[PDB]
Amino acid sequence: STGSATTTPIDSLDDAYITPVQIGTPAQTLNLDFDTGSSDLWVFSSETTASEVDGQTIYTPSKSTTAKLLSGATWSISYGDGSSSSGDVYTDTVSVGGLTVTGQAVESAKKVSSSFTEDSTIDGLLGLAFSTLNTVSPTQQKTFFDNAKASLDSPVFTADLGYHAPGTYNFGFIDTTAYTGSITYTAVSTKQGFWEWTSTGYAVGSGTFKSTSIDGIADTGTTLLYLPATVVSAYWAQVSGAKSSSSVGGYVFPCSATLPSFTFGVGSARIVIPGDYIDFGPISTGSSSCFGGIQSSAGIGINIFGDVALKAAFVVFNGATTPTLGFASK
Repeated sequence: STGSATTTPIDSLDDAYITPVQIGTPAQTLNLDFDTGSSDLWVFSSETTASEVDGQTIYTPSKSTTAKLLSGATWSISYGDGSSSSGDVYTDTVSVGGLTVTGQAVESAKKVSSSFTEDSTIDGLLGLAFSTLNTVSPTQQKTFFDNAKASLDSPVFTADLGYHAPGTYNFGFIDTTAYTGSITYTAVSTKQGFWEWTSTGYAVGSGTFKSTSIDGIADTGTTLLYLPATVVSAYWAQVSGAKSSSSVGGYVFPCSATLPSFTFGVGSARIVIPGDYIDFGPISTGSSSCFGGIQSSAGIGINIFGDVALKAAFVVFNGATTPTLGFASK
């Protein structure tokens, strides 16, 4: 089997991407944030504290003839941005782009933190990291991809995120029309539960490539590119007036600037992020200070190849017995 679904930016900055997901019988379609940095499929629901729902579409398990309470199971997750959610668990039929999994754990939110409430466009998350990170207790649950894997034509999914435009998540096949050149595959460590890999270096603009190992994670659920402070300083030094602002929370730059590109290495291959992809717009409405899309990971503990980086590539998440990542230009 295969599936193919379009993923759409939630706003004009590509702050996140939403993908429609069919849950239950008859289908209830919710727009979920596909997140290769976590491993829970959780949704706003009829169980979510009413004051914490503000415009989201909710899953109502009592209206699904295939929903079953997973008795005793609870979940609770905290994300790198400080947001969180928790609740109980149903199993139900979940379909993405024509690919159906029966008995998928659908984690129903009883509580969500303010940032989720405040984002009316995201109805939940669909985790695509390794199932060892799933938070369901006392019986850990499998991701949608893990459940689908055996049925797929090939044990892979691909992320093809758009810049200020829709893109595609495919399951079970590699669309050879969706990228240019060849796909370069690179090793993955699953030891932390992530799609963790080592970039071979970087360049800023037309500058020379610096060969240096950068371990990090391919994370579709993180907006920006978070790299070591040395790398980030080298990038922003090429932008007149750019500075790290403690009060704003990262590098800002004059909105009048033209940003240089940023290249990252995948083996001997190179992925070029155009400068425009690094512009996240005014820090507040009407400001002439703009927020940068490349930020330091120094306070995180891990480097994160988030959407800024991934949207410059066609990315293969290869879930074979030994997982690997593939990157192609597009």
